[PDB]
Amino acid sequence: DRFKIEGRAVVPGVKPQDWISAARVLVDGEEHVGFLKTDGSFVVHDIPSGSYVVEVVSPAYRFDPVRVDITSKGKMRARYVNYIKTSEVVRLPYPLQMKSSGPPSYFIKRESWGWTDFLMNPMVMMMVLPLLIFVLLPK
Amino acid sequence: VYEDQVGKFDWRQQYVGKVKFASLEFSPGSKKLVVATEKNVIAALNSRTGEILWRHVDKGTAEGAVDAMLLHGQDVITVSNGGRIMRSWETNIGGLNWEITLDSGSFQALGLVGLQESVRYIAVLKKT
Amino acid sequence: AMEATITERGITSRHLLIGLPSGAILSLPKALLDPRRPEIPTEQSREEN
Repeated sequence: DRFKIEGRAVVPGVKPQDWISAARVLVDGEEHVGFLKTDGSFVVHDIPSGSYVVEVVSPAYRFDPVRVDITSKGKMRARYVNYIKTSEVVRLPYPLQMKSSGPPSYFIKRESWGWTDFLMNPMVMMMVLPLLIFVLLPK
Repeated sequence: VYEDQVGKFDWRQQYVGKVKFASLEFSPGSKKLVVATEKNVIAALNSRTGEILWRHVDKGTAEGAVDAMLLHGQDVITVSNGGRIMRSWETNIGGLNWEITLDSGSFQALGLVGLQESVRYIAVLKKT
Repeated sequence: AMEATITERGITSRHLLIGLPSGAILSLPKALLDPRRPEIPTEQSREEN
């Protein structure tokens, strides 16, 4: 007994054909691999019964994995990915519609010190009094 | 910090497997060059420069091997595994044009059959 | 894949490099995966490190 899973992924903007390039979807991670269509859709066949996590892998805009439960009779139940808990959290319709949030942060941020902010230093403030006193002399 | 030093002291070299089924069509032939290797990866090289435009990797344990690969004017057709799943790709862009499931047979040969004017159908002959 | 960073003398930290099916390699500290992790927060345990 074999079944198929189809889904549709919509990017907020850009171009679907721009994002299709170098885009694949994983069901277990190395066992079953699906490829996307020209606009966007993952269609996977040759699957057994069981529970699998569908995740779209992309160096570009990332996606949230979605848990899918396959029954032998032919019922398909999709849920949120939960590891600590193993119950039903929220049930959503079957036609997978992933919405990528955006580019994940790959690099860290480093900030410099502001000009108005470096005036708070214990040493910089002890020079401002001599600076003002010496400025008020020629004036 | 990582954004500031993009490629200061790092490098990546991309390779692909042994060439098994490579075609040299595309009468326009801007830079396109398709190659399907023996490690369940289909790549596209550039005649002018040589870099990789679009490549795809499905499998590599024991299944998903490319058996036959036919080429139309702008659309490329290929069969994976051993006659179960068949998907057609494009050359102007990278992605899937259409997919088709097959029955439980042994892939032996495939060809193009043209009705009267041009090719309308592909014929796939299995063991039985 | 999984590997550990090995240094000549061995004074720095011991990071574990783990590969993912996507392709990104993530390095995690060994201190997080330490067997001396008390279940209930203990006074001296939380005090030391």
